[PDB]
Amino acid sequence: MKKELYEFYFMPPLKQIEFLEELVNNPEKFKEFFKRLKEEPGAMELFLRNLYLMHPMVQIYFLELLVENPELFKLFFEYLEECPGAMEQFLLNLYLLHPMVQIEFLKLLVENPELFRLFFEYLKRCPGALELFKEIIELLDPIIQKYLKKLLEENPELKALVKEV
Amino acid sequence: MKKELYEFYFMPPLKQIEFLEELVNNPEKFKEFFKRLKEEPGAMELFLRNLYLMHPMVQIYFLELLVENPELFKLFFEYLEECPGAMEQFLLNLYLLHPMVQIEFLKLLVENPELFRLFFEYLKRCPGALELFKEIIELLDPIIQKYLKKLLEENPELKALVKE
Amino acid sequence: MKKELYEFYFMPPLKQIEFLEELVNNPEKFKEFFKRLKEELFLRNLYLMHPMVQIYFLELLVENPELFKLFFEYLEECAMEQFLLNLYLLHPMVQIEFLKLLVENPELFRLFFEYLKRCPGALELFKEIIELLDPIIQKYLKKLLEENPELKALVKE
Amino acid sequence: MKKELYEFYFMPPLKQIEFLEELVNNPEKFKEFFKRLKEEPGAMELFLRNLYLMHPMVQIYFLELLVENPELFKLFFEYLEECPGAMEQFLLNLYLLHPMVQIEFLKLLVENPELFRLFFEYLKRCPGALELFKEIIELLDPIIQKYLKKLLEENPELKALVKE
Repeated sequence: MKKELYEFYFMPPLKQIEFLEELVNNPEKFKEFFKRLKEEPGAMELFLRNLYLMHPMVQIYFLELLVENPELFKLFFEYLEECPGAMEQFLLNLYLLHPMVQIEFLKLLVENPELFRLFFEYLKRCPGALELFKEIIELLDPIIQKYLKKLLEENPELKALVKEV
Repeated sequence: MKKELYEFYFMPPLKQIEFLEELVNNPEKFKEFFKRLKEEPGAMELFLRNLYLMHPMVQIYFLELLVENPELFKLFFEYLEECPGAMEQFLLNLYLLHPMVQIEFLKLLVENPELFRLFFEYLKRCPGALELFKEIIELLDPIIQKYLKKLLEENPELKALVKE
Repeated sequence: MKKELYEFYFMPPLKQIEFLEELVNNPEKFKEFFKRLKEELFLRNLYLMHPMVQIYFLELLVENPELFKLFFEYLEECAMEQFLLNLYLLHPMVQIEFLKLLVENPELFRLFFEYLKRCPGALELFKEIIELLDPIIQKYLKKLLEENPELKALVKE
Repeated sequence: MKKELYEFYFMPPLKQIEFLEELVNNPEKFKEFFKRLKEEPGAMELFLRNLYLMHPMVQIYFLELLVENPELFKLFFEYLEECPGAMEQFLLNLYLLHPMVQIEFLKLLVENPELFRLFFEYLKRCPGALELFKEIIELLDPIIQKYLKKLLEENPELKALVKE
């Protein structure tokens, strides 16, 4: 994926929405596109950057599809986990996300504790970045910290999974 | 319902305003739209979040149309009360709304005080909700507070009804 | 009148600039059409428009000086508080340029203060806006006040 | 030229990228683009503001083009060196840049440390500027400062280059 990443970024949002749906609806091309970005040096950082510089609803739609297909949230995170720098960009974007996009990613993680448990597990799997996701959550707008605290308090083990160390 | 709402979001804002004006000017389509959202899982919250992520002027014009047609502002917020978590979603948007949109929304509410009281009445009906709004009042830039002060000093009873 | 202001907003930005450019170039269009508004929503729509549209509309007032007076003439007639508030809520680049245009055209700067000095307004209102600012903007504002040593004394007065 | 600069801004964002991609390759147009801006009084400040208000990808891709062609990253900065304030406008933009664009600019400097030192040598040349960039970096978002420190662990040399 040397090029296309910019071309696909400048594809119309309705085509980006449709492309991401077909990519998620069938694991075909899903594995290819993320493997091409995985094998290419740093191209996984660009995709996340492109994905997280895209229109906000394109990012929300991808998160909703990853929840609807939990197996692909595994494969999407499995590629992000191995390649270097891809885990840091995902975290960096979390703070730089629009708070409505933040609350939707936090709402989907709470409703999917298995994906939430997968999300935190991969954070421990990546060298470091434990402090990063910590500081990103601590250094955030207060109502997000309030809302996240209330959602985690509904399931204390999910709260205990946030407490960690 | 995803096709109904998500396409409505991605459609051009001027076409959305055309639909919003058609939905408002016809009160029964307004009733139908929000009654259709109640049975569907979180369709109100989805439609709200879509409305919250839309263009600011569309949100503003939607607020104006609800002011010019008062009964629908009642229906919109009474449907919000019926839908669990909708008022929580609305107050969260007000905190995350662009400060200019917050001022226009506040000015329209103070100008039509019955809509301002009806705004609070449904917030208290929900499990919690009202407590969130009081914390949202704290976290805002000063020009919101100062411009709130100019209007609310001319009618301190509204500022009184806020603390009540 | 609502459609005119909303249609002018939702038009493509390049056409909005071309709409304002000839409207400002022809003095009758800037003088009479703005008088039809007299017969806040336009300011908000302008200040919710694309930054380039806001930048060029402010620059067009510099390119044609007499119409910047008229622009502030009608606003001062009835609205001033809305213009002062929109300044604080303006995008930082839009704000810097507006203050930079006043220093580039000092007669518009004095005219900006003069219309604000009408009634005991902006004596404290425009005072707060300067103090409630991020530091890096103030540095550029202060360094630009050095060019034109004359303007330094007028701001303190 | 003011029509030409505004035509470049309001050109479609994909068009702006294709124009900048070609302009970098051939120096003849590249030198013409900044020579015609420098012969005008203060037009370099205008084009910068235009570039600094363009789409984030347009701003990012222009920096990447200068990174892919390191000699022209010196030239584009050499042309800004001629007039004062354009450096300050470049620094003012860096603070006012979207946080992902500030990271992208710093990340390109980390991936090409020689261009980092190239850009940093220019800052000490302008009056202040090095003092202003000192203020900018210490007044950024915390995670932007945090991730910068992690980039200092990847390149501790840059810490010594900063001390100068």
